[PDB]
Amino acid sequence: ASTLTVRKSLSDRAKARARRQARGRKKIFGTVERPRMVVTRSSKHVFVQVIDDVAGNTLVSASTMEAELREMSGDKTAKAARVGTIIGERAKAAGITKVVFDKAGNQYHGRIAALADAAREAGLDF
Amino acid sequence: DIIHLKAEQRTEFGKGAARRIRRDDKVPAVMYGHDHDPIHVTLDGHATLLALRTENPLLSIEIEGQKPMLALPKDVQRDVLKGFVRHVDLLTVRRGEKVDVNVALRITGESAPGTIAMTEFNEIEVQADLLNIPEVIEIDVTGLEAGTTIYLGDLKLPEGTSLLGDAEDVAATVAFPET
Amino acid sequence: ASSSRNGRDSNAQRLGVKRFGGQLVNAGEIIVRQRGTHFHPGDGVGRGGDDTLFALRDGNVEFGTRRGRRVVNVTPVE
Amino acid sequence: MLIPRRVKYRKQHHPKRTGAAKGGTQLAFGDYGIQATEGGYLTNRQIEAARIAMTRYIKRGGKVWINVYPDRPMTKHPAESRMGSGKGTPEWWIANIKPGRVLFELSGVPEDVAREAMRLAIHKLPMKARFISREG
RNA sequence: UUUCCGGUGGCCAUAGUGGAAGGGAAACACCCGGUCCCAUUCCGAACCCGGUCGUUAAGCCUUCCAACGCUGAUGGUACUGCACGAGGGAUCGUGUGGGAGAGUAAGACGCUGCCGGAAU
RNA sequence: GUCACUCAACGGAUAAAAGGUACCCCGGGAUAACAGGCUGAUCUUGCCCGAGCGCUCAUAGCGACGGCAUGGUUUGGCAC
RNA sequence: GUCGCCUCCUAAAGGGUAACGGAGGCGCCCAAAGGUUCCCUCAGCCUGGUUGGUAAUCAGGUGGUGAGUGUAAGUGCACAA
RNA sequence: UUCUCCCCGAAAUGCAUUUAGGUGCAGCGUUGCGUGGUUCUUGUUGGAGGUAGAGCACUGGAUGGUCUAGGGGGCUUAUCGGCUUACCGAAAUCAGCCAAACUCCGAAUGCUGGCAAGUGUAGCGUGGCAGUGAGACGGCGGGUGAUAAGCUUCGUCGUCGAGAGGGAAACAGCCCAGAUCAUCAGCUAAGGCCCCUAAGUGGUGACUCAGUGGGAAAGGAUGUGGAGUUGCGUAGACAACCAGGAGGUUGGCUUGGAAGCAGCCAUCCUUGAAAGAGUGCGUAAUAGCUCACUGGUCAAGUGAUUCCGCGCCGAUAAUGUAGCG
Ligand SMILES: [Mg+2]
Ligand SMILES: [Mg+2]
Ligand SMILES: [Mg+2]
Ligand SMILES: [Mg+2]
Ligand SMILES: [Mg+2]
Ligand SMILES: [Mg+2]
Ligand SMILES: [Mg+2]
Ligand SMILES: [Mg+2]
Ligand SMILES: [Mg+2]
Ligand SMILES: [Mg+2]
Ligand SMILES: [Mg+2]
Ligand SMILES: [Mg+2]
Ligand SMILES: [Mg+2]
Ligand SMILES: [Mg+2]
Ligand SMILES: [Mg+2]
Ligand SMILES: [Mg+2]
Ligand SMILES: [Mg+2]
Ligand SMILES: [Mg+2]
Ligand SMILES: [Mg+2]
Ligand SMILES: [Mg+2]
Ligand SMILES: [Mg+2]
Ligand SMILES: [Mg+2]
Ligand SMILES: [Mg+2]
Ligand SMILES: [Mg+2]
Ligand SMILES: [Mg+2]
Ligand SMILES: [Mg+2]
Ligand SMILES: [Mg+2]
Ligand SMILES: [Mg+2]
Ligand SMILES: [Mg+2]
Ligand SMILES: [Mg+2]
Ligand SMILES: [Mg+2]
Ligand SMILES: [Mg+2]
Ligand SMILES: [Mg+2]
Ligand SMILES: [Mg+2]
Ligand SMILES: [Mg+2]
Ligand SMILES: [Mg+2]
Ligand SMILES: [Mg+2]
Ligand SMILES: [Mg+2]
Ligand SMILES: [Mg+2]
Ligand SMILES: [Mg+2]
Ligand SMILES: [Mg+2]
Ligand SMILES: [Mg+2]
Ligand SMILES: [Mg+2]
Repeated sequence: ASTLTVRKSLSDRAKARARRQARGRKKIFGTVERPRMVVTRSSKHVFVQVIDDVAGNTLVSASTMEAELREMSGDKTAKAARVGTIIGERAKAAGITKVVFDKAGNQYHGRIAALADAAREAGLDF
Repeated sequence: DIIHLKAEQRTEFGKGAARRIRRDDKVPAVMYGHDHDPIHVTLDGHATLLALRTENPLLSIEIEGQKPMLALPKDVQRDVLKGFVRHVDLLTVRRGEKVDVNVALRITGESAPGTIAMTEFNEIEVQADLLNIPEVIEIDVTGLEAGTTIYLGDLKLPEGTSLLGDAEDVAATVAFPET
Repeated sequence: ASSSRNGRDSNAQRLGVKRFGGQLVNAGEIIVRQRGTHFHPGDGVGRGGDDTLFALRDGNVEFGTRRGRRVVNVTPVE
Repeated sequence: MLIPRRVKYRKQHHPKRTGAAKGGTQLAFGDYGIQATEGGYLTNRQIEAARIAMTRYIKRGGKVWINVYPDRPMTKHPAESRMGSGKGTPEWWIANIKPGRVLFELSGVPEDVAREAMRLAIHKLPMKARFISREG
């Protein structure tokens, strides 16, 4: 469900995030060679999916929602780094190697940056 | 009242076919409704003109193979200089039912010689019943002068003829002469 | 007598689509000369300094819509 | 004399005078009216003459509508001059009349004297025109 | 497998706008802080960080409303390629092909892919 | 590699250039003056409408505003 | 009066198309008004507010392009160019 | 600028020019060599568009209505405040409109690809030799000009140029048709068939009576045929012909006179089977003559009104009929 225009009556923070996400997506686009890693950073969780934007499907994905990580005691940044390591491992399993990072309207910092560096250490070329 | 018109199937379409029909002194018509596919027919020119002399008449179209069916002329394309009917849109009506139509406004009132009544509209969209179509809607401005104006929400409309158009705009105006 | 304050005009620039839909093109072949992006660069199409849309790869030219934009794509040849 | 307050371009191509009336073929304000049966150009002087005739005949009662407006400027080549040296200066203002166009309308007047006033007006126009009504 | 919901695309209003009613299990969100990375051309509003108590009031979600907007035939008309014809002239008509725009009936309170969630 | 031209008459005759000819001299009707021809804006001669003026009385006689043409003799347009 | 260049119309929905046809511009400017990266959304309107007025700055509401674009015009650009 | 025949066969455009009647390059001709369906036509299939038309979303132009900020005029009288706002009025809004340089829209054609079929021998490359670079008119779409020109300048097709033959009275540019030669054969095209003049004073049905045909406008007209719509009509219509065609009332501002007739109006009432403060003619001013309306002998159709076909007037220069040859 995408509609170009930012939905009116949306909250101010949601509109700001949607606009920033759109302007990043303006140049970010995932192909089979370099799929697009999208990280949605909700207030309590981060959900990462590697998407082939040509076909419109997700190849691999991960999130803090996984039961193996729900009870993994740690700070938000540490949990995001664990998610990044997991998603890098799954990308290696699927044979992705190189991706393009889509911050999805958020600043590349904090939890998002920790997850990105964790994936880089796991072995993703980006 | 019901006006009966004999019609037969029309199958040739286009400007050439329409010209040939009008030279044959018939008139093309398309009859459509809310239940069936549009039917393309041709009518007798003289009979169509006689029927369409009045405004919003209830017509019954008879086709030899088919059965008579009830319609109203919703859009009549007439010639501009000559008065001939060039094309008819017939909208089918389900006998016992309700319809939206236009009824003509006229002035039948007299005021002081200084002021003259004026109509702000030719027709008003009035939701009436089939068997009682108001031929004319009449408003009387007698004994009223100066700059009084009449909107669409105060009319002596006949029974069963509800107003569908907007009631927040003027319909009749009386004002001093063309000074 | 009189005179005209007009009579100046610029040389013909010869804009417009140079390769229409389905036409086979080579890489780098110019597809449309234009001022501004009446057509945006689509897949396999690059946009130059003067908004010329050219082919980034061999294939067939198609005109389409990408999101809300009129775009020109070059489908790679089968 | 109807002259527009301003126009975007004072020197324009001659208006197309082909085809029937694009719009305004039906009475919209008055009860009776003049309908042009032939196309042509209608200058502001002719419009004013016809309006004066109608108003003067109908005296004080009734009201007149001028449906058309002479907003198209017509230039004139400078007199006694050879061809060339640019377009001329606007000299006439016209309205583009096509067959079926309603030019003038009248209301608040009995039909017979309305007809006579329309006849007076029509005898001032440069194209054929007829008296029309809302079928009475 | 299904239902519901959160993300991420595609079509880009038949999806919007406005009104009404109802919903939160996970989730989303507002919310609570600012000690820490970081931040405000002032402001922890925002960005960022730390929590998930509180709250479905709003976002979001579900149902309903053609009301504004949007979509929209058939037939006819305008125009028109070709071939002719008629007027003193503006210009007009016909044959043979194509054929709108406006308007009319009507449609429509979105459609569809992938991933995840909680239950089945 | 770069510089020096309002070479602007901007594909840029010379680095360097204004006038007079009724004293004039040596292809074009491709092009003007005269006449003819076309056209008819202008001119001209009529005509339609009838506001008004004519004690009264539109039309004895006049004719405002507008409209339609004739003639080709006026000034022009065209350059056959 | 004009002569080179640019934009629009004429130009008859590719391109091209003449007249002493109709409109305007150019002979620059900018060390940022270039490159890149991230962020932002205007004009107008309504309401409230010291000086303060139609209009300075501020607040809330509305408002999708009608603002803006170094410079003409067109094509673009609110995903912002 | 001098002999012949055979084959093909232009251009009068673009660009540049101390250039505009010159010239270079390209376009178009021919020819050698090479390449062979690449050209072209039609169908089919797919593209980009913003013209015609249309529309009013935008930008301008615009009519009327509603409504109104705000300006003008007054007074009570003003510092207000009120009555006014019977005046003006941006904006907004409703309805009808306008646009080469407006567009929410949007053709037909044209252009350009794929495919298929058809096709003269078309297309292309590369050499030799050119000529041309003053065009004309007609159809269609436009600019300049005045709705002008056998005008001027473009787009496009045709002919002429460089094209004889047939038609157009004659008549480069219009229509038919592209002449290899011969023929004292036939069929046709455009156009024609009374005679000039080849073929019908053809057949059948309508219309015209103007010599319209065989030039023209606004406008005007009981011309004439046909097709409607509609009022009245043997309760007896329209004409024609005998009686009532008038009281109150010389209705009022006029004007020595407006009594029914100078101009402008409420556009009434009555003795009654019948009538208008009143329509023509008359008239200093009233008189009166005479009509719609009422009886009757007669009485079968009249009175409007619209559209269509063909005609009429408007119509009008100078050597001689003289605008069918
Ligand atoms: Mg650039
Ligand atoms: Mg550049
Ligand atoms: Mg309209
Ligand atoms: Mg529609
Ligand atoms: Mg349509
Ligand atoms: Mg030069
Ligand atoms: Mg030199
Ligand atoms: Mg001397
Ligand atoms: Mg000499
Ligand atoms: Mg000459
Ligand atoms: Mg010559
Ligand atoms: Mg001469
Ligand atoms: Mg001579
Ligand atoms: Mg002369
Ligand atoms: Mg000349
Ligand atoms: Mg010439
Ligand atoms: Mg073009
Ligand atoms: Mg074209
Ligand atoms: Mg040229
Ligand atoms: Mg030959
Ligand atoms: Mg147009
Ligand atoms: Mg040459
Ligand atoms: Mg030359
Ligand atoms: Mg030349
Ligand atoms: Mg020439
Ligand atoms: Mg030429
Ligand atoms: Mg020509
Ligand atoms: Mg012209
Ligand atoms: Mg010529
Ligand atoms: Mg020659
Ligand atoms: Mg020839
Ligand atoms: Mg010949
Ligand atoms: Mg001949
Ligand atoms: Mg001959
Ligand atoms: Mg024969
Ligand atoms: Mg023949
Ligand atoms: Mg002879
Ligand atoms: Mg005979
Ligand atoms: Mg005979
Ligand atoms: Mg005669
Ligand atoms: Mg004659
Ligand atoms: Mg005549
Ligand atoms: Mg003859």
